[PDB]
Amino acid sequence: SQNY
Amino acid sequence: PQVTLWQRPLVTIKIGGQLKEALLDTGADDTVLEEMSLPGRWKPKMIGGIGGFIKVRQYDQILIEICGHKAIGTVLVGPTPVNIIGRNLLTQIGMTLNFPQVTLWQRPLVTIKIGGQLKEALLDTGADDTVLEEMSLPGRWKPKMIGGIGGFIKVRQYDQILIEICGHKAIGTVLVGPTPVNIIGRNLLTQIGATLNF
Repeated sequence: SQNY
Repeated sequence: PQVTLWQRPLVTIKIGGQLKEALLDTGADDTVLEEMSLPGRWKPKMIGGIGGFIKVRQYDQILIEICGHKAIGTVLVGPTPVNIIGRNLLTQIGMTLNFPQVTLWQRPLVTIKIGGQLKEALLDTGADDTVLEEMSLPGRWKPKMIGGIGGFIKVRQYDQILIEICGHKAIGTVLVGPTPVNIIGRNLLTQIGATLNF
């Protein structure tokens, strides 16, 4: 997951 | 130093007398750090991102050392899942994106073509994946959740998708969902030979  | 994006662009930073690791994030307008002890006063503030919004404490005029390079600016401290160095500080250390060199005084936007449609997207070194706002895409997809600064969002995952980023072709996974902005992550950035230089 995640994404910045 | 030049850095490729096959791995997360992590750097060592010193702030408030403490050493930490942070992600060089071209997709971030500002710098947000996990909870930590910082001197002086701050101001309440809310910032957005994928997942939603989070409340942070805004510290201005803070001295920060990013891999040896000194910079002074605003740092936000809050419930962020990863420490990220945003453009407000990346510009201070002469950070540029190369793939066609690009400074970071402005959001590094690009024109992309996917699913036969033209769109604008943000080159995001802080994102592992590529996430696009709801759109019509051909083929089958699989349910998937991804996290971000404000939490998590449900997205549709499409594999083997052909995408053109500023004329450069790449094929990879594209996630479609409730993202506040279209972001091109490292899975695709590596294919267009993107590098960070500072």
